[PDB]
Amino acid sequence: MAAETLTELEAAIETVVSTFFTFAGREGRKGSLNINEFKELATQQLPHLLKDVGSLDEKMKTLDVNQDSELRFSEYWRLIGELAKEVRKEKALGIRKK
Amino acid sequence: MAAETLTELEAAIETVVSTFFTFAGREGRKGSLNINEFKELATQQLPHLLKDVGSLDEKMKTLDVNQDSELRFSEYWRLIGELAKEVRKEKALGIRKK
Repeated sequence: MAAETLTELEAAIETVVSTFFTFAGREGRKGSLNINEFKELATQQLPHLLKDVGSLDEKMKTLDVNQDSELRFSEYWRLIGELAKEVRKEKALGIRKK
Repeated sequence: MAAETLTELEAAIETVVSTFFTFAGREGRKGSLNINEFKELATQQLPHLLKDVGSLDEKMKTLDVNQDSELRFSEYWRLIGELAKEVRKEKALGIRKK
């Protein structure tokens, strides 16, 4: 089949949204999340296993990029490239069969 | 900060992977998941709330597209556009503040 609406994966959206995206709280209104606690990302995610390497500058620019990395209003499309942040490197590392 | 390695969202990868992606088992080897139970997607996800409309043909072609929608070996990048399948429509619907 095709990926029309929210597939079973939406249930997963609850984790990703209830985890880091909860930092939305930083911004008063109940619109979106910004890049305040996001700063807790590259920093804390810096030393991973198969780390990517949160380049300082990248960590700076990306703010504007994934500004609304989380959303309460319409910027949920931001999560689009978010949930992938995990899958990206996980594409290769996924090869548990080495 | 920037989305270098696996951010807190990776924890969410567990749901999406442990939910629908568990259909991988369809394929003997422990490499990847295909499009057998995926056929349970558009079909079941068909009648959603803000449904997208799993077009029959689309549901057919998408197979090849999201073939390894799930992965045990390297096709995890497939999940890249997967976890988003939820976020996509959820971008607008996200607007609980209407």
